[PDB]
Amino acid sequence: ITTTKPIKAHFDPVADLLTKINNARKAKLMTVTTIASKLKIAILEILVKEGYLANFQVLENKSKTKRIVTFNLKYTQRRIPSINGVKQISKPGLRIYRPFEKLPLVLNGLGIAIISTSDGVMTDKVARLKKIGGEILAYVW
Amino acid sequence: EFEERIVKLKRISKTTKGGRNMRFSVLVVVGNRKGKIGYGIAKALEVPNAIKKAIKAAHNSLHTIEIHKGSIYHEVIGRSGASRVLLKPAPQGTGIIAGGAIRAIIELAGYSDIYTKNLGRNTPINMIHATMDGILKQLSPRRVAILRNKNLNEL
Amino acid sequence: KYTGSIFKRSRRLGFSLLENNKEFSKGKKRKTIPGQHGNRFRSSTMSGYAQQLQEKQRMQYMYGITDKQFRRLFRLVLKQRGNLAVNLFRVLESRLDNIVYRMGFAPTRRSARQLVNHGHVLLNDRTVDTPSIILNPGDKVRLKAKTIKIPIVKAASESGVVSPFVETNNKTFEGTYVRFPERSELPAGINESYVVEWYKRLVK
Amino acid sequence: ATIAQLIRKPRKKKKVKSKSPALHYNLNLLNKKVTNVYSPLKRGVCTRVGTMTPKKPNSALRKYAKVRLTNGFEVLTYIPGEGHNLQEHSVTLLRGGRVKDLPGVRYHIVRGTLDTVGVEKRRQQRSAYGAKKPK
RNA sequence: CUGCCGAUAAGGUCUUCAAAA
RNA sequence: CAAGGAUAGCACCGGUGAUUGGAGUUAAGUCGUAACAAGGUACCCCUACGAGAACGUGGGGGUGGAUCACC
RNA sequence: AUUGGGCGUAAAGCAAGCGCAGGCGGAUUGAAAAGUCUGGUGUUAAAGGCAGCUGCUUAACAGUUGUAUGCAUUGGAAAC
RNA sequence: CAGCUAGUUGGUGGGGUAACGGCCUACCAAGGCAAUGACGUGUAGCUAUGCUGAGAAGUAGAAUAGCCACAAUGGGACUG
Ligand SMILES: [Mg+2]
Ligand SMILES: [Mg+2]
Ligand SMILES: [Mg+2]
Ligand SMILES: [Mg+2]
Ligand SMILES: [Mg+2]
Ligand SMILES: [Mg+2]
Ligand SMILES: [Mg+2]
Ligand SMILES: [Mg+2]
Ligand SMILES: [Mg+2]
Ligand SMILES: [Mg+2]
Ligand SMILES: [Mg+2]
Ligand SMILES: [Mg+2]
Ligand SMILES: [Mg+2]
Ligand SMILES: [Mg+2]
Ligand SMILES: [Mg+2]
Ligand SMILES: [Mg+2]
Ligand SMILES: [Mg+2]
Ligand SMILES: [Mg+2]
Ligand SMILES: [Mg+2]
Ligand SMILES: [Mg+2]
Ligand SMILES: [Mg+2]
Ligand SMILES: [Mg+2]
Ligand SMILES: [Mg+2]
Ligand SMILES: [Mg+2]
Repeated sequence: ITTTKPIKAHFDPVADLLTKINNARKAKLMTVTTIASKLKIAILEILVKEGYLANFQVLENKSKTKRIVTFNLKYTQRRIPSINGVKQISKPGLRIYRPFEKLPLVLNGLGIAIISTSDGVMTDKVARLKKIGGEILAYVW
Repeated sequence: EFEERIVKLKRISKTTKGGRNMRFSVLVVVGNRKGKIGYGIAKALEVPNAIKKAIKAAHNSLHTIEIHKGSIYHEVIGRSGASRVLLKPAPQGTGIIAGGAIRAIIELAGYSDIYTKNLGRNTPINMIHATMDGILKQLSPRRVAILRNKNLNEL
Repeated sequence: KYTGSIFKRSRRLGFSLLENNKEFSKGKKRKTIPGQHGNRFRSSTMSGYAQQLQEKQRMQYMYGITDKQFRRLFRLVLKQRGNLAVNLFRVLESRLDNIVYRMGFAPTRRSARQLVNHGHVLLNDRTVDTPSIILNPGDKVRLKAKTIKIPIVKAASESGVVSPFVETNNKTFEGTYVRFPERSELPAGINESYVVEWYKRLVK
Repeated sequence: ATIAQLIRKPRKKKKVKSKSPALHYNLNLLNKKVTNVYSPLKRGVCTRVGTMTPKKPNSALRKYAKVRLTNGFEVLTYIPGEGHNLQEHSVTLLRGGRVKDLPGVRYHIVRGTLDTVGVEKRRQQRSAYGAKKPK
């Protein structure tokens, strides 16, 4: 798949995506692109399994030196998004590490909390099921 | 049986060529205690006419309210100007722990157990505005089901 | 320790001790707030604090309680499991002197307190000297004996008029009780549940 | 501001000052040092009686007094009542307060305790002015 | 079509109220 | 070895002090009228000098300036 | 105002720049395991704290059993 | 409150202490701490805890309980 425009991204990998999703939701835009990193790919995979975005495709160049993921949002028929609000926890500077007893529940389980404990990014419900916690990336509801 | 309770009676006035035109303004909240509530602010030379017009305006604008087990489902912040009101789910038994304008809105809506906090100003119009914005942005656990392609909220 | 003008406080609020003996009376059938300033306008629209305090007094004047005792009992019942709206009603109605008047062995509530204070009552297996003991349904609060012959037993032994929540068992004076009082036996003199939140603000 | 900024320079809380400072200073006299120990009310001796005029709205003649406390602080204290027995040299037992009419006065003399007499011809709110129950 | 042109003692009312018809 | 005593000069802190500087607070004191309108000489900031006093003027800087105007 | 605030006109962006130390920081691979998470053991005196119960005429109170928090050591997890 | 520290930093042999040790001694050297706050000033017994707060925490270290220090002020030593 081809583009015409230069693709740039912020140095912080969680809030870069967070701005993209929130701005796309706010601007009613559907398709956006950014550079690919393994954390962003992993957070998007669990994100698409839970059903907040429709498709998420990561692509690579013909030289194998750069990869960019171009994702689209899952709008319903009336063109109101499925995402309502995004907020980041493990901000730069202040790294958020929480054990299981203080593992948050976002909107009584309606939203999902992204926690990368030991096996990559992982949802709050399965984190409670495994009774293991760790880094908390962002809140999405 | 749409009960109504005055939440504020201010005394506004303009200035003319000699004297002060004084008119009373009332903020009435009407609610059936089943999910319908509206607000109406009106001004008139006398309290009775002001009350009639305010109730008419309040009844013209009635919003729909959803209750879950008598309380609010998820924590929400209602914003209106510089007034920010925090609403919180409560266990069955605490009662309405609200006070003032927020307490009137919650009681007239039907909700029982409720944790509230006014984090901003003490202007009655903005407190009612903030409470209604917070309650109207609330998400049911079935609308997200149509969205998330889940199983009617099931884990 | 109590007021000696029960007519005055009962006439203002409007509700008597549930037989209207202090409201009917033999004179003037007065149903106005006492004092010279009783027949005026500006009647309704009492603020939430205003109506709550008037109503709070109603609950604690129906049973002869001091507010400090009220704070103690509320602190006791408050913490337990959850919406305990069935317990504190039983707790407030579990007063020993309250049960003896409802037992049908006293003409009035505060007169029963005098008999309780004077030692004319026995609990399940012990005596009673303090009119504040918290009872539990199941205790055979048998009546005394040296008091069945006093020149005031006549209306006392007429307990055939009795509330269903008390199985007095007269003659044998077994004096047990069960089947805790429903809201029906607690008439509209004081029937509200936002007094708990009022004390929630005042008492932690 | 920012986490790095606050770690270097933490948040310094604003201080709190009292309304009756002269009542919390104790002079030991054996060492002649003043320590800050709070005390509700304190005894003093008056030096100059007279009258002052209230600020703006009010208009009257209010009786002040320059009482020197057991410490070494001179405070102008209003005599709360109708009529006084102060005779330039007397002992008074000051309390806390702050009359809004006279600028500078922040203390009141407790009435009917020591040399100062009570306020007779009073049947209302006596417990505060100090008058024996009519009985 | 630009001359000149300064001051004004103190404190004060007035909204009682919608419960309702 | 050493508490203490005597002598000696620095260091830090406190109280007080003739006299003097400004400051706040004050129902109805005296001399002006500087600012708010184009406040009657547009205002304000920095700076230098001068004058009973507000303040005046010189230099630079701003519109947080009125009027004015265009089919 | 870490959780939990602001800096155009209300208090608050230094007159501007070159900038060391500090803070933050592109993508991928490997190792170690200092942070991070977890299991076991030791300890964190008793009274007090909360729950239940008993005993004082019930209470206040007393006793009774339960009830954490952190630190160190050891064994694993490898996403940041 | 920007420098402080000359037994202060280190070695050697010896002495002394229940014991290690500039704890002390003679010699040889010139180091040690300090902007991540030395040093100085002011203040204060510390802790388990008490009161308050939804919480994070604020506040006082009643009673009682642990540890330290003191016995008119300042030094020295015997007995054990
Ligand atoms: Mg005119
Ligand atoms: Mg002229
Ligand atoms: Mg003049
Ligand atoms: Mg002028
Ligand atoms: Mg002029
Ligand atoms: Mg001018
Ligand atoms: Mg002259
Ligand atoms: Mg000149
Ligand atoms: Mg000039
Ligand atoms: Mg100029
Ligand atoms: Mg310029
Ligand atoms: Mg602010
Ligand atoms: Mg400013
Ligand atoms: Mg600038
Ligand atoms: Mg500036
Ligand atoms: Mg640069
Ligand atoms: Mg650098
Ligand atoms: Mg990276
Ligand atoms: Mg313990
Ligand atoms: Mg105990
Ligand atoms: Mg050595
Ligand atoms: Mg708080
Ligand atoms: Mg102690
Ligand atoms: Mg002590």
